Amino acid sequence: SDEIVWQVINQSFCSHRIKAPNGQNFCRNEYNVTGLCTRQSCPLANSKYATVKCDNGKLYLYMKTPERAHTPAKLWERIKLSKNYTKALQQIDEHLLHWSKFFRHKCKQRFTKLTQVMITERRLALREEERHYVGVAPKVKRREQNRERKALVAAKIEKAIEKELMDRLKSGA
Amino acid sequence: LPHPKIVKKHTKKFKRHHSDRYHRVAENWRKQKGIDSVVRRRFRGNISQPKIGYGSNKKTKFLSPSGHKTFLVANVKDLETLTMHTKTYAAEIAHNISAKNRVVILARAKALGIKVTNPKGRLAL
Amino acid sequence: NKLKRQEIFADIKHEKNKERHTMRRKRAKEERENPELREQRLKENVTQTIENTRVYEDDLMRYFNSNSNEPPKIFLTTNVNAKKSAYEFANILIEILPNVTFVKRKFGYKLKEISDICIKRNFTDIVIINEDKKKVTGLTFIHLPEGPTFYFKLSSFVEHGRPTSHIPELILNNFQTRLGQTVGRLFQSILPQNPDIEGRQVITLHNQRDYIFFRRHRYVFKDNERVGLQELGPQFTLKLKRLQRGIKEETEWEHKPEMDKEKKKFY
Amino acid sequence: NPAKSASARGSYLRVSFKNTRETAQAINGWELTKAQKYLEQVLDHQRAIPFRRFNSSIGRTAQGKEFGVTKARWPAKSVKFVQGLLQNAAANAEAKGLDATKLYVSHIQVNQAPKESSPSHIELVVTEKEEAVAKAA
Amino acid sequence: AKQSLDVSSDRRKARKAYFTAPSSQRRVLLSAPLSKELRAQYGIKALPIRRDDEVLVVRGSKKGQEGKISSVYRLKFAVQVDKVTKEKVNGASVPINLHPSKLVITKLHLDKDRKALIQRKGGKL
Amino acid sequence: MRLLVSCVDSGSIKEVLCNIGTDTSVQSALQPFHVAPHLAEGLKAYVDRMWVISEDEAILARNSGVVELVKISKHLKPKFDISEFEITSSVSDLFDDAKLESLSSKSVKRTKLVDGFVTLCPIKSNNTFVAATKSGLLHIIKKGEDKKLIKLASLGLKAPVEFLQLYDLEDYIFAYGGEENLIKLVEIDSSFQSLKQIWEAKNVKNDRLDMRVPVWPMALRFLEPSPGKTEKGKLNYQFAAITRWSHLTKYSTQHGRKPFAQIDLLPNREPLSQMEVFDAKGENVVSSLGNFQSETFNELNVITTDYKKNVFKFDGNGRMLGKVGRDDITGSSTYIHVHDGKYLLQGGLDRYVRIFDIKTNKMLVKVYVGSRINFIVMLDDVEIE
RNA sequence: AUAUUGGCGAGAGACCGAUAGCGAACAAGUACAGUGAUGGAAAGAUGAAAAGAACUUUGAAAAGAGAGUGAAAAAGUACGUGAAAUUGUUGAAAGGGAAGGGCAUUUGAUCAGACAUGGUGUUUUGUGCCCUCUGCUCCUUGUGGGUAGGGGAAUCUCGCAU
RNA sequence: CGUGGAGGUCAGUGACGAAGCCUAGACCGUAAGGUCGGGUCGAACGGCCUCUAGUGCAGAUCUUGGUGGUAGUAGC
Repeated sequence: SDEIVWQVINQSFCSHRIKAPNGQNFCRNEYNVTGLCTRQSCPLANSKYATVKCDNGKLYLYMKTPERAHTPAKLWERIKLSKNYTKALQQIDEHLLHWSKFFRHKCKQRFTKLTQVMITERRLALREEERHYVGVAPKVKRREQNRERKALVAAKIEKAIEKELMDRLKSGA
Repeated sequence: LPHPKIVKKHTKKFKRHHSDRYHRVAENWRKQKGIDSVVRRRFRGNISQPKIGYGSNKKTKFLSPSGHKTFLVANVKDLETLTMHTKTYAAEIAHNISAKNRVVILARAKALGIKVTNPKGRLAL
Repeated sequence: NKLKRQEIFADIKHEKNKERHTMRRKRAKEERENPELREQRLKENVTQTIENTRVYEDDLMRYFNSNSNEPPKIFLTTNVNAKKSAYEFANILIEILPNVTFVKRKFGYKLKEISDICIKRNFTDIVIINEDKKKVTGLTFIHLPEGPTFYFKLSSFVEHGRPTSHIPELILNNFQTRLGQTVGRLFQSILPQNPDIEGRQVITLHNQRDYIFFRRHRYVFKDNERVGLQELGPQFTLKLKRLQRGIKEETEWEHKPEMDKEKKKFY
Repeated sequence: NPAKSASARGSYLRVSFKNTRETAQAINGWELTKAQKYLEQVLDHQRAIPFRRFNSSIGRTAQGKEFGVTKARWPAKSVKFVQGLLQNAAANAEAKGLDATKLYVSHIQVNQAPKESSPSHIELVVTEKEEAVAKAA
Repeated sequence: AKQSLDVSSDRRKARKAYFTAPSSQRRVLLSAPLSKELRAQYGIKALPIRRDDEVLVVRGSKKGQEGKISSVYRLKFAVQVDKVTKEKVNGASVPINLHPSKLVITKLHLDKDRKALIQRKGGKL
Repeated sequence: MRLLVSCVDSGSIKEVLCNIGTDTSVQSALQPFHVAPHLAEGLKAYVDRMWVISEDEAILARNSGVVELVKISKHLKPKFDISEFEITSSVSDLFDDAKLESLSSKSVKRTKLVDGFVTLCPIKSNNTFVAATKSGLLHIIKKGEDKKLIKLASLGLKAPVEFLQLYDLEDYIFAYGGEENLIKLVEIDSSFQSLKQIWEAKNVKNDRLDMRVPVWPMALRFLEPSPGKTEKGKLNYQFAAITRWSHLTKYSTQHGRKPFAQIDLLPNREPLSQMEVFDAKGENVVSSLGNFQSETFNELNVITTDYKKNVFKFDGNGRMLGKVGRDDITGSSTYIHVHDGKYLLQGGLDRYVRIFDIKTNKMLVKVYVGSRINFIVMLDDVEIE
């Protein structure tokens, strides 16, 4: 039963539970809509669930029902949302007919967040960066410091400058 | 989000009594059990012992000055959990994460719009 | 046994050092008696320094480098959101460099757009610094008219005199290698090519193994046919990077960690 | 500036650490030739090493007026070790080609060593004095 | 997973045995694989390595170097290969120790005992 | 072996005559028998494309919009013979920078975008050659009985033109492309006075970010016609091209306009160019013009060099077979070529001429020339005693 | 069938890990002390490979200065890392028969201080998962999923690109 | 709150640097403590549910070890 599973996952070491310093428990399950391990939010403890996911740029409406609880292979019935904010929201509302207000509202919120996350193309389209984050290991740092000091010591910059000056102004102007 | 003004009720660490005077005494707080100890009797002019009074407000508890709760992140998968709580939680990269993974984590955080508490860690532009 | 090993070798070192001292004293005495033996020994013994153990046209100058036919025009700018350190370094760069007009990054003028505007504005070379922390970390020079770009890593920086109004004299050394001589020619062209003899000002770019030191001094010739010098200005190092043939196209050198493994063959 | 500086070090020397510190402080900041001459004079008791920190039960001598402290001493062994180290530093500088007349002890340090005796490590650095150069109108 | 009760899966016991193993056992320990070209010929993967054998270095800083074995240092669990030496700053040449497991045998020094061992190990000649 | 090296810094052809194992970097190794420059014209007129008509003649296409016919003679200076080069005839005024300058805007970088030759090979004995340019002007030059080069006709193409590969797997069709220019198949009339476009490529669907996939083919290599029945109207042609965005696009006119399979050779769309066809066993499986002599993509092994320093080898499925000269190449590989099906010519900004063994991926020759290398041709592989 | 802290030979630990574990991880019942019955410790680790600093030079002897191997000598046979008490040099501050701490503010020095940069609806052009015709393939069958071939924008803001 | 070890768990972290240490750095919790910023370091360790104890030091004229004032003093 869901209640037994809900109790077994609240306590008794649910696999995906993150103990944040604030005390909030964060769920890392991909199918979760809020990412938090709470009631009516964890897909495992809820026979009926709805979430929005996307492999490619297309956004899908993943939903779960008790019918496929016996068949974990094809539990979710994803449907394409025909990417467009207004019509996608209308389609989500139509699909989630008579569903809980919580599920509908949070699915719409997840879809909106994912759609606005697609703006990442803006950063990729207008980046023209000349820095490209570079990491330097401490071992490389040591070889770039002690060797530099040795080169400076062996260079004899003052002596070289004096020799060059004594040569330039000894055979011409 | 105009969150309530953060009030700490205290900004000085509750250093242990006589910690500065004696080196062997650690700064970690430890209640004085001495019956005749003046500190145990909270005499005037002595350090202030910790107590329930200094409790931080629930709404402002665990809130950084930027107004975002800190959350440790170990990889991209962990960072993905903050997709729906970007405005309330700030990603924090662990000290053991290498530069190779750190750059990838930072890129994904920027793509998702998740603020990074400690950027520029082991990474040079 | 740790104690046995420590004790046995402690006595061995003392005896070896005493024997070496006695032999050296006797050899010095014999050399004083017979100086020729010192010459014979020196002819066969060498200090084997790292330098001693090295492991082994006309259109180019006029095309990919500046010349005295026309005065160079150099464009100076800093990275986006640059801190005060970048401007402080640019203040020194403008004084050192000739005809430098500092500009502020506008956060959106692409490198291609910058090059196009410079062509419109008739700018010879573009110098852009890099700044990650609150210190200068990288220095880049590009010769805009079909010239290459040189990226330099600045590691050391610190700042006993005041430079005069006379143009410093440019001197170069240790540029035998084809890769090195290219950097030397770039430094000669970017720096002023019309020094003033009066003022006794010298600007030098010296490299020993691979790091190139930027130092400035004031020199005077003495009666002993020897010239002294005094510190004048900052002191910092540079390290070429990727030596791109174009503005940002094909890379020539691309100094990577793969190098420095041989501990020699410095470029 | 390592180019214009030379250093000499002495470690694991069976010498009185307290007297070594006093003589090092006395000879600190003095010119190489002047320091050597002062040490040589001390060898003959012409001048006395001023003792400031470790100066318990020290008599009053007229030679102390030079350094402003009446208490003074003549540590033969410590001064001998100091002058030997200075000679080693001068030889190193000569090998480096530095001008001896312009050398001065820019930094001299002494510290304890592994142990009833109290051996100490002594290290000093000799640097050529900076020379100013006139500008041009 | 082990099944015999006469074999102990103890790290301490294995470490003690390996370091205290005699020269006769160390001979079996110092075994190197044969080049696939030789494997097709003799139908054997690995054989004991001796002085007269010729081996090729496939791992380490000296990769791609091949030569005859000057000696077999059973005490140090390493072997020396001709033309693989470290030139000291004094001009002296010192062979570089190499573990047989990191070297590939290019040729084998045939003998009556070697041929008998090859035949016993299922090989062909 | 005897090789000719094109120098851009000096604008002269340098001849390399050395045996296998030569290495100028280390004195202990063998040194080249002889090396010297020939036909120096300066950086302004450096050689762009080269082709060996015969053992005693060759044709060059300099960057100054001039195509020259060069006579080759052999004479003694061990006791080896050096090569002397002389010019018999040439044709100039083959470049038009006006067409390319107008395209400077909207480009990637280097607003100059100077015109240059992209291909120089015979049309086929025939005495006819094709000289294409980045400006889209395709010129046909024929060596007549008078031994003087004459421009038979001039043809236009949609600039910019990064490459122009002809078809010769009979078992006059060529494919050309460029920045933001789809691959097009063009047929040339026998008279060579006009051309005809017959097929054009179609861009693949959008990427994950719902953004048009950039199109920038750099090289192409034709294959034999696909087997089986052919549909009416659709042509029967197969060709694989390498794009600057690291997309191993495979095309089949029999299937459709769109590529039937596109694979990312390297992540982050690393720059790539200098496509080549080779075999793991080092065989002359490529035609005279380099087209693969096969009717299947499963047997296609190619060599592509990135712009920074590396040279990559890829199979028909995009899998990487290993780098070439990873520990020796320290600069961009401007030009590569497979000679005789086993020798792999290499060169670039590193100012070094390298010969690699395809089968063993082992360097064989290393000769220092000083000037950057843009084209290498091996006249012969005969060793010298 | 029963016992077993000795002996030989084996298999294991929710055991300790160089001030712990048998007194003894190493020259441990060894040095050492006792006329003697007896008592009884301290001590592990360089580096992968000694490749253990070639050679020049100041040095009654010990240590240094150059120079050099090694990724590192910020690993020197006093060697895996180098904590507190303590001692020396330098920089800063304060001090008439000592000081330290707390509430509270001014000052030098010093640190942090976007690799933030767009959003909305309109106005052109080119594409696509968009319009149209013909198709292929998965489950089960649903308010579905995946994927090709031929045509276009003058219907086109359904998204993307300028 | 913290530590030694164990079962499970993060298809965890880590030679592109795990532990420890230093830090006139900041953040979080009233605190036990935890996180991150910078330097040395080099190869194991951690997020969380439970089990387990040779589990937390300011003293015991405490034990083992190291270092000072007295003091360059008495003294030889």
